[PDB]
Amino acid sequence: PMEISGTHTEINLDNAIDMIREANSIIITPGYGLCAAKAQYPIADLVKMLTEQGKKVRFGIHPVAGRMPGQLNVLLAEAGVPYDIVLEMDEINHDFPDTDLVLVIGANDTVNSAAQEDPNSIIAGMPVLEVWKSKQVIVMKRSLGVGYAAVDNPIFYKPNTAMLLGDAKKTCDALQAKVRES
Amino acid sequence: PMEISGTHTEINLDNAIDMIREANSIIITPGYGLCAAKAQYPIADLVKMLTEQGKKVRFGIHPVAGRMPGQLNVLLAEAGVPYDIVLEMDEINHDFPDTDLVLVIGANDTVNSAAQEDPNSIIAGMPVLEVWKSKQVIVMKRSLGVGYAAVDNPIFYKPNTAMLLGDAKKTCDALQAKVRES
Ligand SMILES: NC(=O)c1ccc[n+]([C@@H]2O[C@H](COP(=O)([O-])OP(=O)(O)OC[C@H]3O[C@@H](n4cnc5c(N)ncnc54)[C@H](OP(=O)(O)O)[C@@H]3O)[C@@H](O)[C@H]2O)c1
Ligand SMILES: NC(=O)c1ccc[n+]([C@@H]2O[C@H](COP(=O)([O-])OP(=O)(O)OC[C@H]3O[C@@H](n4cnc5c(N)ncnc54)[C@H](OP(=O)(O)O)[C@@H]3O)[C@@H](O)[C@H]2O)c1
Repeated sequence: PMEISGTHTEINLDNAIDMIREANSIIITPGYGLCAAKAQYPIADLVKMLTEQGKKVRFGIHPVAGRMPGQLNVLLAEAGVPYDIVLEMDEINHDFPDTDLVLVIGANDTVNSAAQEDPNSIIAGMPVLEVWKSKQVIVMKRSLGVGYAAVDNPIFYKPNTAMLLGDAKKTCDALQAKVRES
Repeated sequence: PMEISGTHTEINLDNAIDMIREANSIIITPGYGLCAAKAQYPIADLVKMLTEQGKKVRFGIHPVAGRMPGQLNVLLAEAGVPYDIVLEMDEINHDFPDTDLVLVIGANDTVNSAAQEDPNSIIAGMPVLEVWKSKQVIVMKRSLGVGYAAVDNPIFYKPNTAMLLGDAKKTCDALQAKVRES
């Protein structure tokens, strides 16, 4: 017989607010999940407040995030996020090591470390946003489920990764609200 | 006001062979010079034989070694070097203090200690492979000259560094040939 296990951590909204408020630089890497939940709006609002509070907050977009090329740039633009804070993977990937917090919102395949850590993965070698290199990662999705490529993501079990489970819009709505009360 | 002195040491092939034969752990840090001279091939054969003699031989690749992204990884692969012995700087730098011998092959800026020793240097604070922390270093290049950054490299003058001057391919071809014949 055989068996293998994995351990992940889940945090609550209060803990997430703590991490956000303590962080000075933040990168948001959105994916298909944000698109499905139509979460562009609450996250745009949140980003505006954090920026006005003096934090460095930028979006890092994978060339193939979502389901259509440039789909995330369009939705973020529709939410009124400034174009100067929406960067492409190639221009921002190098900032992860120097980043305090990364908010992974409805992204999975585009931030999957198996692309570099598993030689026998089907996405091995494929370029991804290296979010795990930052100080703290908060993953916002409904579960530890798979993405389009149907493969497990090692970042879910890394020490510096915390899962904030729930629909992307609901979670961003709540965060945006609790930050407005600060 | 002051004037320090520095001495470099030039060695010949047989001397390099003795250093290799005597080393249990070897790390190779290749750079632009290896590519230019097309020395991937002889070095690949050399590593195979050494590994076969029981020696732990690995490659340490700097993120910006060569002149294109992943250039050294691609050329070494093509020459048949096992992906499992090619490591990125960040995953191997901590082992230099515990390494017997380092073969710097056509690398300079990526192994320049001035990044850590000269606060006024144009490369100050930039990460480099800390080859000089190992027991013995052998540098293979044509001269005591500069690399792309156009700055002198202090490791050529450290007591544990030996210069094995000449075109990288001509040199690697000879080393592989002598190693074979033993
Ligand atoms: N960009 C393009 O043009 C294009 C074209 C063809 C294929 N693709 C492929 O699509 C993938 C895109 O990468 P990605 O990171 O964006 O995608 P994914 O890897 O498709 O990520 C989707 C993630 O969002 C979550 N999600 C779905 N609904 C959600 C919701 N309502 N609230 C919160 N989370 C939700 C899912 O997890 P839960 O189920 O746990 O919530 C899922 O794992 C790539 O594999 C790419 O190659 C892209
Ligand atoms: N990787 C990228 O995509 C990229 C892009 C833009 C800039 N760069 C820059 O390029 C540099 C790369 O670092 P590195 O250590 O590989 O480079 P270097 O510092 O460029 O090293 C080249 C060394 O190899 C030697 N060389 C040239 N031909 C040789 C030959 N035939 N045989 C033996 N030696 C030879 C040269 O010395 P001799 O003349 O004494 O032999 C030289 O000092 C970095 O400063 C990096 O920032 C990289």
